[PDB]
Amino acid sequence: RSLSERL
Amino acid sequence: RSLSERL
Amino acid sequence: GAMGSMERASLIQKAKLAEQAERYEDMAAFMKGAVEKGEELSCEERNLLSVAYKNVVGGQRAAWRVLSSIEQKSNEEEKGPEVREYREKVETELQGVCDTVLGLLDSHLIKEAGDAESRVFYLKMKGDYYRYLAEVATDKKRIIDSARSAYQEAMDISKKEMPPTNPIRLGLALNFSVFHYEIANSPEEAISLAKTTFDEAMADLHTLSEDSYKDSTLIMQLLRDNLTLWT
Amino acid sequence: GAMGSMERASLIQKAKLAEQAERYEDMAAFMKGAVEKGEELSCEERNLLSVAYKNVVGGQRAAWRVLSSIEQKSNEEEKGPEVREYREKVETELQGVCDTVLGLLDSHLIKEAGDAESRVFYLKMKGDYYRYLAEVATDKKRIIDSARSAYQEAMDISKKEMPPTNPIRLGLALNFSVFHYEIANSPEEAISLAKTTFDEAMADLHTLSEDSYKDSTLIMQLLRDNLTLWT
Ligand SMILES: N=C(N)c1cc(-c2ccccc2)c(CCN)s1
Ligand SMILES: N=C(N)c1cc(-c2ccccc2)c(CCN)s1
Ligand SMILES: [Cl-]
Ligand SMILES: [Cl-]
Repeated sequence: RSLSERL
Repeated sequence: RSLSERL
Repeated sequence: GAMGSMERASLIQKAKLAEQAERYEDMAAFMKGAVEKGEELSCEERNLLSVAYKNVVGGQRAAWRVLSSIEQKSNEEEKGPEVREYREKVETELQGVCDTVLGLLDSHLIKEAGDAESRVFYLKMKGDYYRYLAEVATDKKRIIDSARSAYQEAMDISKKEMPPTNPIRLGLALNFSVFHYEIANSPEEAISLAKTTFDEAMADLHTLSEDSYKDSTLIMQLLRDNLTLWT
Repeated sequence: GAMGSMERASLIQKAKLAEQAERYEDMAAFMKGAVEKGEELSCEERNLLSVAYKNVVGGQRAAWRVLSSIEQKSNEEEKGPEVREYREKVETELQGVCDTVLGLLDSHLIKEAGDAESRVFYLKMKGDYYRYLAEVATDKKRIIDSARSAYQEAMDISKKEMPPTNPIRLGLALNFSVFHYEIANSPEEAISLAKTTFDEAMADLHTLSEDSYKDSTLIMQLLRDNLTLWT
C-alpha cells in the first residue's frame, strides 16, 4: 500500500 | 514492572 | 452532546492527556466536543483533531482490510454469513466515523476558515475522509468525485498561498497522489504529482531554517518512498 | 444482552475474526455473549475469553498508568481538576471491565467447572481481575484478599491435579508470584514461589513431547526473567 501523510 | 502470563 | 457541559479548555487539555495515554477514541470525542463549542481552532487544536480521528479510522481501516481479505478468500468451503456480517459491522462503524468528521468540517469548520493554513488543512481532511469512504464503497463514483473535488480546491489554494515546502501543502500533495494511485486508477497522475511536488520542494529548501528543513524533508521522503514503490 | 439473538457458534466464529482484526473490544463482547448462552466453555473458548479481556484491560491499565504518573507529578503548577477527572474516567472504565469478567465467572462459569483444567483456569482469572482492581484501589484490603483467596484455591487444585509443567499451572504460579511482589508487598514470597515453580517444572520436562516442552519452557522463561529482575 502507498504511504500517506503521517502525524 | 514484573512480567505476568502471556497469551 | 455528552461534552456540552465541559469547558473548551478542559476538552483540549483532556485531548492532550488522551493522546499521551494512547486513548484515541477518547481523544476524538474530546476534540469533537471542542469543535462543537463553535469557535475556530488554532493550529495545535487542528492537529489534535486530525491525530485523534486518523488513529481511530486507521484502526478501523486496518481491521476492515483483514476482514475483507478473509471474505474474498471465502468466495473463491461455505461458512455462513458471519464473515460478511462482521465485515459489514466494522465497515458501518468506519463510515460513521468518516461521516462524523465530514459533519464537523461542514458544520462549520470549513466555512469559517479564511486563512490558507486552516482552509487547506480542512479541505485536505475532507478529501481524506471521502477517500476512506471510497476505500469501502461499492455511490462509489460520487464519493470519489467528492474526494477529488475537496483535494483539488485545497491544491488550488495551496499553490497560490503557500511555499512548496510548506508541510500542509506537502502532506496534501502526498495524499492526493495516494488518491490518484489507490482510488482513481490514475497511477501516472500520482507519479507526476509526486515528482513535481518533490522537485519543487527540493528547490525551495534553501530558504528554510534547520527545523523547517527537517519538517519538510521528512514529508518529502514519503513522496520518494511512494515513487520507489510505484516505479 | 445485545448478543442474545446471535447463535453461540456465530459468536465464537466472530470472536476469532475479531482477534485476527485486533478488535479486542468486539472480541470480548462476542465472548461475553457466548458465555451468557449458559453452556460450559471448551479449552479453546476459555482462551478466547481470556485473550479478549486481557487485551481490553491491558490497554486500560497502560492508559491508567500514564495518567496516574502525570497526576502524581502534578501533586509534587496547579492545572485544575482535569488530570484527576480523566484518570478517574479511565479507572472507572477499567473497574467496569473487571466487574464484568468477575460477574461472568460468578454467574456461572466457576460453579459449573469441575475439571481441574477449567476450574483452575477460571479461579486464576478471578485472581487476575481482582489483582487489576487492586492496582487502582486506595476497599483495597478486601480486594487484595479476594485476589489472594482465588489464587490460593487455584494453586491448591493445580498442585493436586496437574503436573508441574502444565501451562495453566505455570501461568497461575507466575501470576500469583506477581501478586506477591507487586500487590501484597511480599517480594520474598514472590521469589520463593517463582524459584520452586521453575525448579519443579525443570525436573518434569523429561516427560514431555517436543511441542509440550516448547509450551512449558516459554512460560518458565518468564519466571526466570522475573527472578532476574527481583534478585
Ligand atoms: N499534539 C500533537 N500531536 C501536535 C501538536 C502540534 C502543535 C502545533 C502548533 C503549535 C504547538 C503544537 C503539532 C504540529 C504538527 N507537527 S502536532
Ligand atoms: N485463538 C487463540 N488466541 C487460542 C486458541 C487456543 C486453542 C486451545 C485448544 C484448542 C485449539 C486452540 C489457545 C491455547 C493456548 N495457547 S490460544
Ligand atoms: Cl457482527
Ligand atoms: Cl473526563
